[PDB]
Amino acid sequence: MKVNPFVSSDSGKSRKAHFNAPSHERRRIMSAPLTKELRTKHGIRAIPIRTDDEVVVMRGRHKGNTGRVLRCYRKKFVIHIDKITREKANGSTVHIGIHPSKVAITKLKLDKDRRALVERKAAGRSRVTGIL
Amino acid sequence: HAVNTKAGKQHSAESWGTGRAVARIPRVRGGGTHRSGQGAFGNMCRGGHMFAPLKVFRRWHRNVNIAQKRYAVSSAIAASGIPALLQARGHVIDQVAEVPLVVSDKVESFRKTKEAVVFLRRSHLWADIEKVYNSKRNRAGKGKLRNRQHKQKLGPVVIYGQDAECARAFRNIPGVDVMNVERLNLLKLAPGGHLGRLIIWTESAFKKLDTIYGTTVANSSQLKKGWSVPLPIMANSDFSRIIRSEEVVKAIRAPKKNPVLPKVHRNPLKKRTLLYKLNPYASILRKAS
Amino acid sequence: APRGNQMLGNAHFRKHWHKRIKTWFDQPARKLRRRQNRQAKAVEIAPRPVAGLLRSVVRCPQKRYNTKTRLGRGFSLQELKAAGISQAQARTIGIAVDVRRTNKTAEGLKANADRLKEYKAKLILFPKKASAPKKGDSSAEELKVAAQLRGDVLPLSHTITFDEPRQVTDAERKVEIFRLLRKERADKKYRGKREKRAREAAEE
RNA sequence: UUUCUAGCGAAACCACAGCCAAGGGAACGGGCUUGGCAAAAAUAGCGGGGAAAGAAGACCCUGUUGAGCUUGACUCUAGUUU
RNA sequence: GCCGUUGCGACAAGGUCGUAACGAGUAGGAAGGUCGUGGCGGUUGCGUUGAAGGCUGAGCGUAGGCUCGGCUGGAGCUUCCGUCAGUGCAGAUCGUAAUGGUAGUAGCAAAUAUUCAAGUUCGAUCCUUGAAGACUGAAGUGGAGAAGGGUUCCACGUGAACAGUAGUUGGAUGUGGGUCAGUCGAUCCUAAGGUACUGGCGAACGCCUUGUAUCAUCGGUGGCG
RNA sequence: CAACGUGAAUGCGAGGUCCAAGUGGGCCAUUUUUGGUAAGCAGAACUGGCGCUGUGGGAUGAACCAAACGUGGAGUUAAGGU
RNA sequence: ACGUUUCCGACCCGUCUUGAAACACGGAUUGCGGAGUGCUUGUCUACUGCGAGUCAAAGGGUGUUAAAACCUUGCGGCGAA
RNA sequence: CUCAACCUGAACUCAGUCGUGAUUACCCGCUGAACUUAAGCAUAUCAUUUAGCGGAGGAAAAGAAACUAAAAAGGAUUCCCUUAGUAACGGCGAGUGAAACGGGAAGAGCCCAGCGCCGAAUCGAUCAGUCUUUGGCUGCUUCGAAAUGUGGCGUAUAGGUGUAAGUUUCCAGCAGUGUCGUAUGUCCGAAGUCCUUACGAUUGAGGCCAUAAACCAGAGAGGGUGCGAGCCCCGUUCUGGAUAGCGGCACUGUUGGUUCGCUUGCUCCUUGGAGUCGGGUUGCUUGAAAGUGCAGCCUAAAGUGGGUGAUAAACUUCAUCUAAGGCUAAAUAUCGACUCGAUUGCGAUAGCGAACAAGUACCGUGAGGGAAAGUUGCAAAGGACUUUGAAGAGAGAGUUCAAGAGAACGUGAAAUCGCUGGAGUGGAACCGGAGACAGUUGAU
RNA sequence: UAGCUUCAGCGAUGGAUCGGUUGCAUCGAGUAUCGAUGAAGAACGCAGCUUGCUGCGUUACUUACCACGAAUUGCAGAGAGUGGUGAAAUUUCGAACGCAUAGCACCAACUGGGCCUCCAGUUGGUACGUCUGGUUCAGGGUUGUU
Repeated sequence: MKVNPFVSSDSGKSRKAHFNAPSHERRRIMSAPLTKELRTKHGIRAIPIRTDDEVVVMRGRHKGNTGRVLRCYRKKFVIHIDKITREKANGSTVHIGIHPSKVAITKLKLDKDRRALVERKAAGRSRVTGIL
Repeated sequence: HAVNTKAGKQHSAESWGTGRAVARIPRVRGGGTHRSGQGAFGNMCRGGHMFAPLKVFRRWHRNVNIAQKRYAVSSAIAASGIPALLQARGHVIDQVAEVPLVVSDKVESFRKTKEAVVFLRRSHLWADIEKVYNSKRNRAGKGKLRNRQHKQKLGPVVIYGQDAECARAFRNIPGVDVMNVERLNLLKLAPGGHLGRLIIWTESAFKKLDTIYGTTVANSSQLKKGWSVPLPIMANSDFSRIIRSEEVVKAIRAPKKNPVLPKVHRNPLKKRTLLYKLNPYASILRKAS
Repeated sequence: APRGNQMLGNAHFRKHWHKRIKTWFDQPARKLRRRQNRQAKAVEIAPRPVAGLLRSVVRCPQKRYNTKTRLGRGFSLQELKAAGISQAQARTIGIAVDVRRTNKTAEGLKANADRLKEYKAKLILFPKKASAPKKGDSSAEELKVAAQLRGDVLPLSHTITFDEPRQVTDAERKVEIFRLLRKERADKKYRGKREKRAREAAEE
């Protein structure tokens, strides 16, 4: 149970915040878990997904399909994965939106800032796991 | 809770009177919109004030006599010590060692939910929490929309006397409550107003009960001024032993059956044996004839 | 239209009372706010007593209450002089001064003088500069036991004692209490008439 | 114009409904009682009836309901004279 | 014979049973309701292998109502115990939304009037061209303006709606274009009149006077510069 | 204080307190009766009814005659009839 | 059983009214909404606790499943003349 | 008559300031109804209230007794409980209606005029230095205010002089050292998407060594994700950590200013608000009753005087304050504004008028009036293509768990209406009772 | 036969009901911050395509700076973009200020017209009341002096 008097357990307030979150907050919302091997390799459990990441679908009708994250449609709260497409009537191909919480990251697109972020998360995880 | 005091009265509405072939309800004024000429104000009208708008100064809270609160808490405690009442209230106590269930003060040193869960499992109290888990369900009705999404069973209550911050080990277990023996809450001792909550007493809490609630001697309670355990109105509370006692049996008279009545009236003027049973001389008279 | 045996109605609801309504839903909130204010004040002025100034003892005014005492506004200047405390010094060491009250009776003055004396006995004075103490300032190990006092300073005791049983004296029994009371009433009631009669007799 | 045709297309009103005689009934029935009778679906007219429709009678009375006006009604008042 | 009420009674039971008599009812009063509705504290369960809701066969109850079956539906619902209430509709010329018979009915009848051939079009009484016949008849059914409108102006598309028939046409609808001033007006002067200053009044927002009420209200030639 | 012992018929259990609803337009009939020419008129007395009430009969009818009502059955009738 | 057909019965509801099927008024049809409430003050009644007492106010102390619960009154209300 | 002062009054686009106008919940000052109740109605009531005008703040106002009272006395203001529906008022009708004492929250005291002493010891601009410069400090800067009196001491507790004892600093900034709060930003976090099964999709069902066991739990609040999730994600718990900023403290140093004072005894001296108070009368107002409060006009003071002690007046016992000048935090009111947390409330005819391009469309010349309107699906995958038609549209097809979810799209009631089959059908139709037929249903 | 009525089955018209819910109502808590440095409010304008709503002001669906760290999204398109927000900027009406109230006019400087007395442009300024001081004044109002 929550203890913070400034944190609201109101369903309406939570839903309003989620569906009116700005882009930088939707980034954090759209986070995906790492696979077991990646988790042991990098020390972290989950990270805010990013374009050019490799993922595997863990649930749904596309379970087991892999590919690269083509886009992060933060407005629609979905990601478009490579090779995960369907065909419209006319014949064009449209990417099927997947919620990042239903996929697992198999390779992290690392840059300067992503490396620093992973370092921070791993340091914090080690610090807390030591005390626990 | 209350409705807005101006709800349904924010219209400059006037009755049209008679002669217009319409009911004399006040009607919205103006023109050029659907609202114009529609009924207003009355509780029968769409968009008017409800009947007797609910006011904010209703009697919400109540004054409860301290003596009766203490009586209720004592009764709830006493009922917690009856195995049958706990079963009737739904707690699973099949393999519980003893009612009341007093445990060592070591439980007051618990600091991790792992330790608390192990203790509950080994005490054969986990059946109650398993039933609590199975009882979680969606609340039926509008409560779901008002931050009361789920309903679930209540588990045991752990009562402690000296807290080494033991309640932390128990908070997260569903249904399990934790209380301090000095401040015992009737709302947790008798949920829903029903008797027979399952209680786990620590040794210190059990030892402090006499100090807190006194005995049957007047003013025996030290922490509640002038309080003492209420006296019963019946000494022997079982109705069968009194009835079957030798003293009562001696005074009682032998049981009887429902009195028997003829029920059916026959016609001795038409039958033989009936008439001859009622008047044996009729047979002699007929013989003479 | 009242019917039958009823008490005649008295409800004062003929004004537009719906415009002036006061509820008490914030009673526990006010309790919490006042507790928090007291805590903040205690932190601010520690180690001084949270209650604040020391108040005086006072007899309740009218004969309906004159057998009871209570905390007054402050100490009269006569009491301060009797206790040997300057008014300026009292303001500094936290004693309330009632500049309007004056003492007309030795017992009342003495009770408050004794109260001031015990307060001075219980007082702990910190050195004005921690490095250098002076005369009057409390001693070093005395300054270690200093603790903030909560509640009234020198609270009053309201316990009732019972006089010890004694012997019924003969002179006590021979008194005529009712006759005495009626005589006193009559004397007060007829005092003026007798004076008028005396003046007329003198003039004749 | 109505009439018939093509196109277009409302409203009032409506407890349920619509053949009569007498009877009795809230003292003038479409319904009830006893009689006369009683055979689809319809078009154009009609103004006897539906105590036909329009409107909580503008007449009359009641209400301890008003308003306009008058004065020798009751109680006041601007103004003015002293 | 059965149901219930009342009285009485038996039984180790907030119950069952027995027995005798009895049963009209407006206004009204009480009682019972495992009659129904929505919350709360608890308790009992069901649910994408199908809840609520909806339509409707086999039953149950004197009744209020209830259970089950079948079909639709797609996410909630529920027993029992206390307690609470925005708790039950046929009416109120009730509020609101929708829909009937009337009824393919009343009706679409003032202002004289249209016809022939052709064009375009899937489609022409109604749009366009030509020929004819009529009308307004210069105090016009002509040509331009003021107030008002505000793009209705012009061109090219147009299927629906609107143009109380129709429509290929339109003041409709879609897309674009269009208003050029030293001389025409405004701008400038003052009329009736409005409104400021001060001045008085006013509890005050502010009012009253436009007047010798108020009032120290300037500006012109010339020299000098 | 002493003694006496229930003194017409028939029927039948009796008494007390409190809280409160609706009502405060009545109408009809045998008999008596006032005003009136009378009235399905106006006003009274006793009782019974309708209002509040169905049921058999008077063809029909608030009041008339019979009779008052849980829900069914068999038998017999009231007033009325064949 | 809201089908048909027979025999008997059978006037349209709500309302005001002495009296309504009325030639008295409202009602064309259907859905949904729609009216003895809140609070203050009395009084009686029922139930609960205690009982010459009872309830305690504002307040204070503590309480973090902290607007709750628990503790707390020379004094106040009603009662005891 | 010349020059020079002062007084009074002007003009300046002179140098530098300030006011105006919004907001409504609370706050302060005015002005001020009627409906209504009295079963009529005029005093009364509604009500010292809607409406109107003015003026502030985060609170405002009030506030340090010309008080309460009659004890063995209390002692500024504000607020709560109680007093109390009491005293009192009232066509003494309907109705109205306080306060002190008592228990509490909070508590904080002071400054002038006058008298007296020093007597211009005081102050604004400007100039020049100097600093930590949205402002301060220094002056032979130059002007001006001020003797019709600025400053210092000093105000009812009094005060001052001298004297004897004791006792003697305080403000403001700057930098550091720690100590502590932050509705202040940013960053950080424990454990299964494990096997079997179900599903369109799981979070649903079963299993995961062990006596006690899938694992975490100081985290089983909430939300999202294809209804169901502590363990998939954000989050939640850590009386959470890290970091930067703001603050509050405490101590050290430093800078600038400032301190001949304070208490008690004795000594001598000294000590106060006028068109005001009070009185008459008039009007309003109050529970205030021969006048509670306020105001107009007339009258108009005194100095142990003045006010008050609730029944008016003389004459007497006293008691208690010190009016006609001023400042002042807290407890209290209030969601109008900004930011938050909740709920036995409503669930789209409800709840604010407004869940939505709502004070919107629309209406009125104007003041102003004022709606209706939520829902495809997990995902548009929003129906390619063939075919008839000018087209609307239809017939096939495709997508989809599903389209009879097809765009006005969840469900899809009643009224009303069309078709197919059966049956009835002479100026109503419906309905209760009793059978028959058709039909439905049960039969170890 | 048809019509009419009725029953069973099917389909329309209509939008009730049910199921939640970023909305509303009420309660509580914490803060004190409008305006001549131009407020509240109004008008007009601003986007590649964007009427409305929302946002903004000629730097106009936003610039700078700081945090985070890869998007926006209907189509395009190319330290992103979000958040914080201390720098800059903030149209016209409006207390609304030159006078009037939908118009016209005065003072300076500078620039161009070739020069300029005349035009045009740009920039600064011209409101009412009031306080302090300054300058220039008026009055036999009182007074001195020649």
